[PDB]
Amino acid sequence: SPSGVFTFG
Amino acid sequence: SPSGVFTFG
Amino acid sequence: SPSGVFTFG
Amino acid sequence: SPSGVFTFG
Amino acid sequence: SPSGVFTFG
Amino acid sequence: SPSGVFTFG
Amino acid sequence: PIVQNQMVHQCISPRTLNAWVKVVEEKAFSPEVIPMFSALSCGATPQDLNTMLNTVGGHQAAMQMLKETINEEAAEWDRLHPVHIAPGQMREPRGSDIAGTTSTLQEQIGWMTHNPPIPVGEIYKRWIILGLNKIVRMYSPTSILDIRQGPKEPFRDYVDRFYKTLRAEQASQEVKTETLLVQNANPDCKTILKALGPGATLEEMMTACQ
Amino acid sequence: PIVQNQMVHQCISPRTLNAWVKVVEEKAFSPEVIPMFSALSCGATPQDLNTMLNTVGGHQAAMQMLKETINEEAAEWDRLHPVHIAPGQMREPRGSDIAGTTSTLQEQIGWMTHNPPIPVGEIYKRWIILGLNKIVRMYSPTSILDIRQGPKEPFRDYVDRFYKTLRAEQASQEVKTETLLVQNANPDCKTILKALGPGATLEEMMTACQ
Amino acid sequence: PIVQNQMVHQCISPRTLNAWVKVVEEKAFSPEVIPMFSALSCGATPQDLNTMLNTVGGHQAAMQMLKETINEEAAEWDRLHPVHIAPGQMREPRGSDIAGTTSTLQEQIGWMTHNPPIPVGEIYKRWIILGLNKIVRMYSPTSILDIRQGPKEPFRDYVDRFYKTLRAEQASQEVKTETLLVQNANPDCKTILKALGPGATLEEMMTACQ
Amino acid sequence: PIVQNQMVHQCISPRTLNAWVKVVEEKAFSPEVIPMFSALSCGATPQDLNTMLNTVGGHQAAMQMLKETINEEAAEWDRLHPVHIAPGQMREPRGSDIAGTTSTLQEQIGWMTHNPPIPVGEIYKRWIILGLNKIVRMYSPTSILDIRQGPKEPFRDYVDRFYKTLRAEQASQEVKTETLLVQNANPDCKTILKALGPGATLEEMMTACQ
Amino acid sequence: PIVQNQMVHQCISPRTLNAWVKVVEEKAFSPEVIPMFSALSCGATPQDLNTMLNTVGGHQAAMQMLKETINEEAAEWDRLHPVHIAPGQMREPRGSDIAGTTSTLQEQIGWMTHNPPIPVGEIYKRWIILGLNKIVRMYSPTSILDIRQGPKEPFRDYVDRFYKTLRAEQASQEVKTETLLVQNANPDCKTILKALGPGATLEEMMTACQ
Amino acid sequence: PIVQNQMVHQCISPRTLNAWVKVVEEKAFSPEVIPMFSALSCGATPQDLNTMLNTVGGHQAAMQMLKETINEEAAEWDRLHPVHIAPGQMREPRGSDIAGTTSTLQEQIGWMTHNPPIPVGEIYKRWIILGLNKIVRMYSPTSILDIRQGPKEPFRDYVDRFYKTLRAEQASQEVKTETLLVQNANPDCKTILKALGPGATLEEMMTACQ
Repeated sequence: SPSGVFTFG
Repeated sequence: SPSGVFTFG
Repeated sequence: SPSGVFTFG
Repeated sequence: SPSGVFTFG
Repeated sequence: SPSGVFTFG
Repeated sequence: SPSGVFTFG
Repeated sequence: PIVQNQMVHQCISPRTLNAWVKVVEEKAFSPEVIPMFSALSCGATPQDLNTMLNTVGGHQAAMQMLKETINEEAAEWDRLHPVHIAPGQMREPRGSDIAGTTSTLQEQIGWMTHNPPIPVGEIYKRWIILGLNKIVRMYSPTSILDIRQGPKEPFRDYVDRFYKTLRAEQASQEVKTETLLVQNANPDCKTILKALGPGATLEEMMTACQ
Repeated sequence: PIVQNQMVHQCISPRTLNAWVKVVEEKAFSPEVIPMFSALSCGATPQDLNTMLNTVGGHQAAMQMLKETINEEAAEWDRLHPVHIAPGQMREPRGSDIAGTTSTLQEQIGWMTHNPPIPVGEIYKRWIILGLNKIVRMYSPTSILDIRQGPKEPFRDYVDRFYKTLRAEQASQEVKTETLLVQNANPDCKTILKALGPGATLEEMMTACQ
Repeated sequence: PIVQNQMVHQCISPRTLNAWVKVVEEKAFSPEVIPMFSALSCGATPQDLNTMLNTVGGHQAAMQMLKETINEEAAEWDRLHPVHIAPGQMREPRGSDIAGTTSTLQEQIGWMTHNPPIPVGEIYKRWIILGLNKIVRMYSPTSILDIRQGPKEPFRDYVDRFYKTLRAEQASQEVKTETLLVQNANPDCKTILKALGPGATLEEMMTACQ
Repeated sequence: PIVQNQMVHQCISPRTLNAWVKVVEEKAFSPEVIPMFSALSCGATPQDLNTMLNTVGGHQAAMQMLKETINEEAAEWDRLHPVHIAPGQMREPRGSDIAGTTSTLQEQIGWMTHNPPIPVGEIYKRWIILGLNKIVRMYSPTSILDIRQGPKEPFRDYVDRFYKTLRAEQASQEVKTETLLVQNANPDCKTILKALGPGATLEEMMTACQ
Repeated sequence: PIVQNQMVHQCISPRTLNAWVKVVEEKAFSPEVIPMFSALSCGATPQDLNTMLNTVGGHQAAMQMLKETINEEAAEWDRLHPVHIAPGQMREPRGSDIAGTTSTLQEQIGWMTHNPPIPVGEIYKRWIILGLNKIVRMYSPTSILDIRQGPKEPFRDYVDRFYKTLRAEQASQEVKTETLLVQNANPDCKTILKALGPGATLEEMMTACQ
Repeated sequence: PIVQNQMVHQCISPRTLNAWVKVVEEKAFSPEVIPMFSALSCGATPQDLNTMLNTVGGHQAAMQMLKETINEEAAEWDRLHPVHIAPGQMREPRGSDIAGTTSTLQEQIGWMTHNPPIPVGEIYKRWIILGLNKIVRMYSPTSILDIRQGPKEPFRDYVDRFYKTLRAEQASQEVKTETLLVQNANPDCKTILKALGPGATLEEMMTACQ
């Protein structure tokens, strides 16, 4: 599954 | 007299 | 003096 | 009758 | 010193 | 390190 | 306007003021301006209603006609409700008090928040809408008799023109589909509509000529 | 609308009024207008719903069809809920009261804030949405059978067109991917989709033809 | 301004500030700017009124004329209300205190929220409107005597021009339809209006020449 | 959404509704749309989340893929949390209740404001974000392997392109600078970056090739 | 800023922040920017005032001159108010504390909400306005001696230019109509103004040359 | 953010979200973006700060550099504040908890509203600003040594360019007028500035070369 796009936090 | 323009209600 | 511009009220 | 357009919920 | 720009009040 | 950009305060 | 905090006065908002000025500028006296006026003046005092009318810059023929209608309704109010000052007591409003001409904001608030309430804002709004109705009818550019479907005009577009005109002309509910809409249709659609029989719904007619 | 302060009436906002008028102007009767209507009318009284419908200037064929649907639902309400005035007591709403035609704002507030509540705003909104559904279907420009992938059209763009049309046409949930989406694809993508086998997800199909 | 929370001070809003600056920029001294000023300054302190006037960038001839009118009204106030400091006590406002020149915000709030209230904001707003009235009249581009219907001009458009000019010129209510409007109409409409007889309403005149 | 007044329901705002519709229109499925969705849906009920998703007009391939992901997560919820009605008691939510398909607003409010709270809005938002992540990855136009610095391209602009692509592709944290960023640089900058040695920071690399 | 809820701190609003940035961008240092600054900073802490000044991107010559003026006023404050820490007690503000350079937000709130209040926001705003006054004067493009009425220039337009320049130049109230305005008028209007005699009002002069 | 109602959480507003996205789009990393960030994030939780940073679509080289700076500050926090779970008790925040990576919103609210408060939002904002400072310096297009007055360039415009560059370059307060500003002036203005002598103010210099 993709890791998501929330670079911060 | 005119009937008015309130189509609804 | 001028009468003012408040047509209504 | 049509089924409506609320894809979600 | 300059007098300021507050024409009213 | 840079001094920051807060000219005032 | 008057709002719940207890019923209290609140200043008319810049958003409300701008919305009304812009709708008049953009729509003139198309029929939908009247429901917008009524919605924007929710809870309004007579003062608020006058503010809204006074902020209009153009259309001064219309605004003078409106003034005439207001004066007529004020006169009829006085004829039906005559008035015969006690220190610190609420007086009875005359027609001119309802129109905000001879009443103060404080008196208006007093009447509107009384028990039982004398809803001078709602009474005045009624008179204003009566005036606007007349203006909308006068400024209607087309008679319903002259709305006819073009040879190549989609039925949907003709029906849009037809009911737009009917709304502005403001005929009685009885007069205001089974008659003129069919008669004013083009030859091909008319033949189809005639074959549907009596009591066909608008949906059925629009489907038939689609 | 009715909001918590206790449940109290609050005037419809200029922001709400403008948002609805603009979405109708910009989107006409594309399907997404219906969820927007429902969201903008959160907590609405029948009066508020009528304000929203009355502020629409164009599309009068649609608004007349909507009026017909409302009248049908009102009649069915009365057939299922007949009513047999006590001083100071709450009366039972008829179909026309739910539609805001024969009821006052105060009566509407009374019903909506009662214990138990008679949610006349929610009932009326249901009827309005039923009417809008019919309009969205009628004004759908294309049949799902005519949405076919072009020889050079990216699969993603074809699928966008396909499900946009399917949404407007409002077929049953059962009728509403494993059948027509594959059959209406272009020769090259169809060959790939056929080889995937039964039960392939949309994600898998879109990956395959990417 | 001063609002109900108890009557408390609240900062003038960026929306209010921007609305006033923009109406002056867009409408200059067309008559409808005055009702807008009055509405935007609802509940205003003298400080707030000065803020509104001071934020205007152009039209400095007008703003200097306004200053003159304010000074005249302040002088007349002092002549009619002379004043003869007790520790912690409310002093009596002079003309310059009402205009916000020699008074502090706290003193203004004290007067406006007193029992009985000394409404210095409302008094000052009156003087400002007197000044604006003079400016609107001076900057009126056309005399009512020079508004004449063109040979091909629709009567409605002529009446719009006529009453727009009449509003700006601000003649007395008595002077301010049965006389000049008919005399300044074009030959064809004048003949029709003459035949209507005395006491014809504006609505009737506009219908007749439509 | 649910807010503090006590935790109470509040209608989704026209500002919120418009902001979401516009970001989808303007940014499509660029990665930054996901944090915006999450922020705009702060405190949202399942109903609110569905409103936001339903108001989207285009991108129906994406919205159908999202529906599939939601259905998968709902099924997995039920497998992990089976449910075995008591008068006036709170029932246990199923997957379809969390997704707002079989639950009422009142039930959603009941779960979200319970002690202890069952945060159905937060659970559903998680599933929606899982779906959006997949869409963002699928619609990423470029592989990170194909982002190479041009002969005349400033290093800063290349690094912007590189990390924009990396964000959309959503590789693992471990996979997601010391390897591919240097290898895909142009001949002149690569020589400089190689000489910096191991463990160089991005700041140091950008300074070196500036 | 500090507002009534009790006097409490509230964050500076995005509307306020944007309004100030835009007025500087659009009006630069035209005199009307100063009253706008003062109105937008109603109730401001020293922190808020610094935020407003720091958010300005251009005009850095002006902002450095402003910094110099602030430092001068801070030094004069310290000379007039020297200060000789007790656990949990309010210390006395120095010049740099008033300017928000050596004070915390909490200390600023403490001083501003004390009984009696030490209004550090109002004191700092005074210094800032002193600085802005100097900038407005320096950046005034024209001397009042060079504002002369053109041969074909309407008197109203000349008077607008004259008082716009006079406002920016900020001469004393005594120096700041009966002299230079007449002398700098064109030959035809000057002859008319001379004949009016001494003590003519601006309104009378503008009427005479209209 | 956290606001006074008692200190309570409130959702980040669509106005705040949009303002930040737009300032980054319009100003990139011009120095004034930093004070705007700080003002828009007034009262922010670590979650809110991350939302603001995550909603940025472009500039991913900068955002990766910012991430590096945050990680460095987090590591230094842990080195200076090590931590040695009790049921229902508040744990001590690590660097990653302050950055919102390993902490929940509820934990963040707990720390920020504690007595004494652990201001994790303010600590994190400090680290973010440290990172932004580095980015602003790196992306400064011009060295202060290369800002020289043109032969025909007004002194005011040169000083604007000079201090704009100085602000972005962020030299120490001591390094950051009596030296380089004069040396980099054009031949004619330099001669005038030299004659003024030592200790001349910026105002005096600008007057001299005007």
